[PDB]
Amino acid sequence: FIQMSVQRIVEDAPPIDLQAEAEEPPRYLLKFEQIYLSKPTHWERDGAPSPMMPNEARLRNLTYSAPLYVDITKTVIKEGEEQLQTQHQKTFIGKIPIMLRSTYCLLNGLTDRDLCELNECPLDPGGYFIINGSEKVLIA
Amino acid sequence: TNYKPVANHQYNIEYERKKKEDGKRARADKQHVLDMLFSAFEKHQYYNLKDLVDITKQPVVYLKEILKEIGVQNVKGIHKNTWELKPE
Amino acid sequence: FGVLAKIVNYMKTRHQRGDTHPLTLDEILDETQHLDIGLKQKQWLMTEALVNNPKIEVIDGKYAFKPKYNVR
Amino acid sequence: TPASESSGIVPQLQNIVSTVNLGCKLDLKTIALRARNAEYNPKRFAAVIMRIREPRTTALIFSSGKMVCTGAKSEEQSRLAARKYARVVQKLGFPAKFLDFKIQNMVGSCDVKFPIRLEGLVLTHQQFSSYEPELFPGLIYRMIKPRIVLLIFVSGKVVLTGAKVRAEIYEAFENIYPILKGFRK
Amino acid sequence: MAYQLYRNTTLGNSLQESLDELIQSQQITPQLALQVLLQFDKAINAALAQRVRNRVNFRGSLNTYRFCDNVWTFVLNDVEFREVTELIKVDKVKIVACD
Amino acid sequence: TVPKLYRSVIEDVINDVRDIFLDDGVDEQVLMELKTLWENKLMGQVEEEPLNSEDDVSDEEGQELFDTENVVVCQYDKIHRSKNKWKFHLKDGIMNLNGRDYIFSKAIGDAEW
Amino acid sequence: LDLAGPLLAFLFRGMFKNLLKEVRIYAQKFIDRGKDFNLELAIKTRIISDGLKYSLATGNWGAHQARAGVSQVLNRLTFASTLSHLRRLNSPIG
Amino acid sequence: IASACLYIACRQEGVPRTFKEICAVSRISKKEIGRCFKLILKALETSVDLITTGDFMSRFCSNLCLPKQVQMAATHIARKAVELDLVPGRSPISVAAAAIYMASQASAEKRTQKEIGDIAGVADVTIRQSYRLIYPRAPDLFPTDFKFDTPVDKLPQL
Repeated sequence: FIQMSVQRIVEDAPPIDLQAEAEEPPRYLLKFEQIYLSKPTHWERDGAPSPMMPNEARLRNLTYSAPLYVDITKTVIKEGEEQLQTQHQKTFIGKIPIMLRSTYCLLNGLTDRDLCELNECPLDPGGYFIINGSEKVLIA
Repeated sequence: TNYKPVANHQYNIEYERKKKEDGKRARADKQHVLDMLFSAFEKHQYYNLKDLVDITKQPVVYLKEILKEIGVQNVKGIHKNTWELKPE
Repeated sequence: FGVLAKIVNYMKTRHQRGDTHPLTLDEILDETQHLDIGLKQKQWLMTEALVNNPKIEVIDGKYAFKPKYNVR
Repeated sequence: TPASESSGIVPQLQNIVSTVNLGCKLDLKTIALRARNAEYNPKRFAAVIMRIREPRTTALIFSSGKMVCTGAKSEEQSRLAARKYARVVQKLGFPAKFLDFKIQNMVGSCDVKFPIRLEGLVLTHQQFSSYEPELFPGLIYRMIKPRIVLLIFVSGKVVLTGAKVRAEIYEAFENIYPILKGFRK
Repeated sequence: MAYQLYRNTTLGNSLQESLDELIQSQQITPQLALQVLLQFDKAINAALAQRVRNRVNFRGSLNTYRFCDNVWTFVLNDVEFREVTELIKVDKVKIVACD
Repeated sequence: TVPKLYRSVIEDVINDVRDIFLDDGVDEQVLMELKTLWENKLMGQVEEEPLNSEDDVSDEEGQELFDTENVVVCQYDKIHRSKNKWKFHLKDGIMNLNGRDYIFSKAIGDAEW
Repeated sequence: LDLAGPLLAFLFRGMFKNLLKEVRIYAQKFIDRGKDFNLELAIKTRIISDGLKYSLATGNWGAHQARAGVSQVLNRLTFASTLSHLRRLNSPIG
Repeated sequence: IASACLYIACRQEGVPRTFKEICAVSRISKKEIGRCFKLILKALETSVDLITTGDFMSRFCSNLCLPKQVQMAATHIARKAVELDLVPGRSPISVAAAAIYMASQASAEKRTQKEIGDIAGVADVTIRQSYRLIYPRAPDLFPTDFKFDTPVDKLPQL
């Protein structure tokens, strides 16, 4: 879902087409390029990012979410003249929850001792989201 | 991501364009108005206020003060509801 | 034809003066800064078409008494 | 008797804005086309700007007859020059009068000759001071009774805005001098 | 785009004083008199807009200043217009400007 | 300078006006007569009635001359004012400075009111 | 069996459609009045995050009343309990 | 009104944000958020404390991904600078940025001036001006324990 489905949904969405309604008034087009995804991060009261460990999100009633970014591209096509591309960049569009011990967790490639240092059971299977501190499993 | 501007650039160009004129415009030609509506009422028998405004270059309240004297608004019209004309 | 409606507006302000008198087209065209040529003739054809529907009364002889109700 | 023996620096007035009615409605496009030292654009503003250079003061003439004048050092100078504007207004062939002269505001610059620290000044006199450096480098102090809104700067210079009569603004600097002294450097 | 500001230019004035006396004698039909200058305006304006390729600065002071509806008139005693030497004090430089 | 213009202005003018005067089309040379005649000639208180006791102030500066005939016929881009210093971003600068004709693209400078 | 991926992808299709709709509305509001639109100001960043969060917390999958009980709080009584909860199926008998 | 209220709420709770950061996330310009801010303060008859240099740290340095050492050094530098009256009448954001510039270009993880001015609120010229103000008293402004990957001798001049 996070590697081949979100980008499929985003790149298979029609380019948002806009033309000024109020001599061929300006026309604006937007297309969504690659999706970028990050590590599950937190933002304290002072706005500083700090990696959100799973145990902390269980203690502090947090969601184990990862900020989602997508490259958008504008196109100012106007008055039968040259266009202005202006590819914005990675742009924040949300926070997709992260399944514990998936490839995109902060626990994906850590050994037993590292898991213990982060205060996690090396036998815990994974496969449950942390939504508001409570672990949730998606029954098939 | 969302990064620190003195002012957003779109609003900046809106301002820099409002550095051209003022929507509270002047006016001297009261006879002018009928010249265009002679030729153009075949396109719209009743023209909107937003129609007259850009064809003219006058503020809205003064243009409306004249449009009271010259014509009447077609409150119930087949196309829409806007300002018709007394022929004379 | 638009200049004609403008002449109608002129005679309306003339009523507003209250000095309304039997007139003709040449003096109005002069005072409104317009000429007297065959253009006046085609616009007078339009003006007679107006005389067929002159709710703002424009009669040929002694005339211009628009208001259907008029005393002072 | 003065509150202080030194009694302060007695700030020097800088600008005065005075409004005067020219008595009756007057056209501007005509005054504009006949004026010598003026500018007029109904797109720019709704009046005919002009200046005389005897006291080096500019002024505004409105179509409604009410005028304003600004840029005078002396209040008597401001009055006489606001009337001198009506002088040319009448001498362009228009019925100009001088009913209802009044000065509506004037500003006073000063200096205390010593640096200031404003953080204590806003921590203690909080109720009337607002000092957000990102908006503007200075302290906006609003004294209740004198009705003068002061601008205290770190270099010591304090500008007094919103004066009605010269004695009024003269009071305010000696009012703030005992407040301003203690918070110094 | 033709500009009517060139009514008083020496070149325009000379063309005007030519057409006046010449159409006086019915060298051409009288109606073309003004239309000649009306077309002449754009012919001046294109060259004045893109053909010219140089500019200079100046210095001085002014007595009065004017901004009627769209005319910027300067009663300037601009002493010098110096590319090399316009040192002779131009006494009453009447800068008239539009658009 | 100025004839360096007129060599390609009035000629380029008349090249266009060819059809403008051919709308009537009286002889070519009889019109070239005037075409070159161009160059032939070119070659408070209640007692406030005394607004003028002697006067409030009469404008001491009086010219009413337009002495030098330089109508500096240039279109303006922006004219901004300092306290008293006047700034310039002039354009299309034709003039008759000190009796001497000059034209130039732009012009800038200072002034004092 | 829709395990975890296609389920969330349903929601993500919906929520990306909704975000693009809101971007269209906002940018249209701005272009109509003759102003450019700042793209970052258009993205309503609550949509995707809040949608996925709500659906995973409560357990309804939008029409929210279509599916109910897909997200259960994980049992931690015994390791077998967790380990059998992470491998459970559910017949749709509706 | 809403952006002014958000600014006042962020200020009252000890996590101040610059006006530029609130113009960043809102349709309104800075010189309207400021008017509405002063009007709301005069209207509700309340007041908000002073923005200090230390309140802007811990977001600036963390968003630049500087380590904790550089940030405690920058905070101490800014506090000592504002106590020594070295930066008279400047803005807190400006002295904060200059302190971060010193702590960065005196440490392992060093950042460019354009980048700091980007991420905080500040133009490059203002950063170099405040830095020129705090540069002469270079070793005196630092904290005692600090490893200088470039020693205080060649603190980059600008």
